[PDB]
Amino acid sequence: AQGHRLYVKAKHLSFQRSKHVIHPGTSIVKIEGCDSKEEAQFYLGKRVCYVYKSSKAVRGSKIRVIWGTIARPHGNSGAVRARFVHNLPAKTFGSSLRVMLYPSNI
Amino acid sequence: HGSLGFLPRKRASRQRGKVKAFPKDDASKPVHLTAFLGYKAGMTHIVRDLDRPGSKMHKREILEAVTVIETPPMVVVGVVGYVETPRGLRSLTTVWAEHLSEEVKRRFYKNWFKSKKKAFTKYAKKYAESTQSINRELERIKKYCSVVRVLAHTQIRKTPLAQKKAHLMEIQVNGGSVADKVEWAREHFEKTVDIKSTFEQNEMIDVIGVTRGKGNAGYMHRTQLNSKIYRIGAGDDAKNASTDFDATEKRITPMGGFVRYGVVENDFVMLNGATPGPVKRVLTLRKSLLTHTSRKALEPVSLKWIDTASKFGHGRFQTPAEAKQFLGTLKK
Amino acid sequence: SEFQKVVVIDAKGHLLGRLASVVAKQLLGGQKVVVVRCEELNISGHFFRNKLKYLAYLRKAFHFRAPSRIFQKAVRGMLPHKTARGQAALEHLQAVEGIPPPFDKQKRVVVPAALRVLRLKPGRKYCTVGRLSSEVGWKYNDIVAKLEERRKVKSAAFYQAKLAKQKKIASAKEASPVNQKLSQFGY
RNA sequence: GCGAAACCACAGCCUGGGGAACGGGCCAGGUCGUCGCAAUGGUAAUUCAACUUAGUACGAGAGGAACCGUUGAUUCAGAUCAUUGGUAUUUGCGCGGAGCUAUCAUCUGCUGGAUAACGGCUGAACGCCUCUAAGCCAGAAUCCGUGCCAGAAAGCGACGAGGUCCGCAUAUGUAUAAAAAUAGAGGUAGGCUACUCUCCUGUAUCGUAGAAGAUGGGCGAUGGUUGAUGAAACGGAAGUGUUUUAUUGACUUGUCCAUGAAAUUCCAUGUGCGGAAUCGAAUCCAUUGCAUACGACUUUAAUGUGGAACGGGGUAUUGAGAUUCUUUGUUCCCAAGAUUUG
RNA sequence: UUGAGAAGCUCAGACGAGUAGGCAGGCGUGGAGGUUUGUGACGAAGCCUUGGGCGUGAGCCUGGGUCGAACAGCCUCUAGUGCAGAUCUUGGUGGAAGUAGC
RNA sequence: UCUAGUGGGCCAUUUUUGGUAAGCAGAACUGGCGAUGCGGGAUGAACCGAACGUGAGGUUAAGGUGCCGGAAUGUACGCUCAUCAGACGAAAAGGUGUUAGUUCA
Repeated sequence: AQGHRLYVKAKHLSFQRSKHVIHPGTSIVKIEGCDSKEEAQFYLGKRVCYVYKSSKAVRGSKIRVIWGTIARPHGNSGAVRARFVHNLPAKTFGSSLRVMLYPSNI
Repeated sequence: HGSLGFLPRKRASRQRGKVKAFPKDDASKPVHLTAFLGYKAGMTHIVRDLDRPGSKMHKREILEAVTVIETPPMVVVGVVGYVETPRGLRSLTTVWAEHLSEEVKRRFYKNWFKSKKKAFTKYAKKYAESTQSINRELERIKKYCSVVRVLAHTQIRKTPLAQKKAHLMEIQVNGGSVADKVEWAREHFEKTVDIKSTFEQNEMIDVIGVTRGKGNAGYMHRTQLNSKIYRIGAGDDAKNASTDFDATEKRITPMGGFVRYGVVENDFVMLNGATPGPVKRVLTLRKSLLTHTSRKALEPVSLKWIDTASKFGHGRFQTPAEAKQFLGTLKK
Repeated sequence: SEFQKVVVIDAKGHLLGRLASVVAKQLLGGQKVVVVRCEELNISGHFFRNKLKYLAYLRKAFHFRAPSRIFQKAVRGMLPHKTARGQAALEHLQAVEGIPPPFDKQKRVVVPAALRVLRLKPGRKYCTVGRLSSEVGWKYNDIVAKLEERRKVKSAAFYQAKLAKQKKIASAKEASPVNQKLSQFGY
């Protein structure tokens, strides 16, 4: 089944936050394989999605997606800042996100 | 309540004395049983000389508050395999004997009359139908075990006790190899062993049992220590209460049976002192955890004369038989 | 770098605090972590140092002695255990003494940021958690220190069988001409 | 059965700190059974005292070791209740059975290491020396475990004993198993080696084509993957999986060809509940004091050597008389009904 | 170019804590004069509502339900004109509590 | 020209007088809090930043980047192993406890 997955695995770590104030509009995403802020420049502007399933079979489907884009790197270790169309729920801390390769400049 | 060793005080659920610590064993030790279940027949005082170096009563006769414990020969009817695990001691598999008495099978059934009395009935079926399964279970025990214990049920039927459910205690075979322990139990499956085989009566037996319910007053399991046996009298022996000095035959049962227990018919063990728990209570006679070498254990027992004055009620004679000619001919 | 669903870590030679902080961050990152050989963890400081630390802890609570329970306590203090997120992250950690059968046949990784040989200065006294636990109440040290040889002997036999099996393909590799005909790609 | 009133900002587990109480309110923390293992606590016997061991070696001698049992005892803990004292509606005959309480009859309270001080061995620093600095041993009434008491009403293992009808609602490659140390290891011919090799991370290895992976012609090899069953071995620490396969079918990317892909004409992606007819089990229940404010607990009533009550008798009580565990006697009871889940 | 409610329209720049206190502009209620050739049994007012909308806000508009006879916008006049507190007044109803008890 | 409100204190700093076992007390001065929310300081009425319309984006201050906790388990050079480390008077000394250096040598 290794003829698929055009995307890259990622994890939703947290929102942008200070010690005591959280900003849910921007989320901190750890793209796996990206290990520094210079490698995070490749994934800037790429589409990222959160894919989950819900009980109702609305649209005749069991899966729904929240889309987003990668805006800028966060820190030195390769984490990025992502803004989603809808703010990611706080329950999705440590959940998985998919980073496509489009819009591609390669 | 000053000793917090027994505080907090809560009543022990199991009437049977539980062996919280079995004696340590080694391959050099021969394969043997460490515990034997007994019943509190009585504890009248009987005279016995004390041959003890330095004793104020060295070579002098002493009346001793001894204790007779009814001990019907225990039947080993199964085995349990114990695997040593980093989280404790786990039961690998339990291999019962093929056939079980109704009494031990009754232990499992709260009522025993319910519908079908099916205790191990299919187990008895698969046991005979597939003996190889039991062989594999035995093989698994010998291959993957360190502590082998044997299932044992009480022959209450020999005792004069209303209870029918046979008390089952997991006595541990000690000594030799694990395979040797399994082999001894397998060859002894569905077979009974007298306490005379388990204990030699010169051995110091730390009998343990549950204290009686005072009415949390009482009802707590306790472990007596430093209790050397004085005479493991067998039930068939009618000379058990007749020592060499009082050669005249007399059964261990005194006149008027036993207090709230009735007569003794099976093997018994004589031991000085008192033990927790009321009359005719299941008492765990077990090997001593420590091989204490006190002079009391070193000195042998040479019992002078067994008291057989009346149990429940009052008796002024050792046995009615001698009292028959002692008193004048009755009106009858 | 990359995550797996379950990560098994061989805690032999790993410092308690360094490994716990890495594990706690991985637990909050959404990963299931299994730490085996928790009795082989190391703590910087002499035997008497952490002895008095644990003895003072005994003076204070449910005092746990097992090495995994020591490691589980260290990881828990680095988690937001007062919230549902911290509790959920805690339940993804499985710390055990030794390597149980479900894990001795699985690959075990190590954390270089927590290894003693790469973090402690040579010649510094250290206290193993398993040895430290043995005198403070833990009583299963001898039996687990005896069973490890049985696991090692079985595992060593497996490696020899695997190495012997691999030799056939390794010889067959250079035997096939196509291995070197198109080896210009670096393979 | 009848039936208040005061009171009421609001919730309400503790240790520290929050400077003005901070606290309560902030911050940082704490199906039914069987037979067993033990996470975690608590702990007990304190002992001496007096005669030998003793007027013992040693000590001019006195003093007095080592020493060895016994006899008891100071205080406190769990207790049996046999026997005895008391007993005390046997209301049987002051006695007082059956049993209870009471050492007032009796039991009755563990033991191996690591250590403190101190004393040593080894031995530098400080050629020696130096209990110490690397270390080790001896050694406290200390500590730790052992033993005992419990067990975690939501700690576990082995073990014996719910199923059928009716209605209704309907993750993306989940790929990777010696151990071991850096004052380094692994393996190495040969016959215990010798010496070489390797590392110097997995950026590796295993797999990876197919209109989500088609249809065929095949060819090379006549074989790699697997599905399905039939399987045997190994795996105990929590084996729950590692193989060995016997075949039966396929894809076989090993390779070479012929067809089909599109107007998606630029991204959007059996299972659960509610009912019944059933089979067991458990509780209530015949029950019982074993337990007892009540709850709740323990035993016994399912067609039988059944259990139970009497007719009794024994045991003793009593001091010629009477009574009450036992009974091949009689009868009652009886496949003893409901409830509860499975 | 129509963008003269000149009380309108338009362009630009700067600034924005706030107790006492000061000054503007507004919202709502009862009644009065005028007005909307106003609304109403084909349903006024009130009330209810996880319906919708408007305003920074006070507030206002509206759908549905309930209901059954009156009521509102605008300009002006007027005042017994807006409440969470007063150990506030009156009325209703709670926890205590089926407790203390008879 | 007239016209509302106030006619205190606290934190204290600094300069400063007397002191007195020693702390401490007394003047002036200085500003702040008092009418002031916000980032930090583990938490904090007075400490470090900064003073406020509703928002988007960027960048910082004071503090920080092992985990809790957003951010280098960063780089380079040193001290220490504390069995009551350190991170925040019993204090004199003792250190067969040391690290570097200076002097005489």
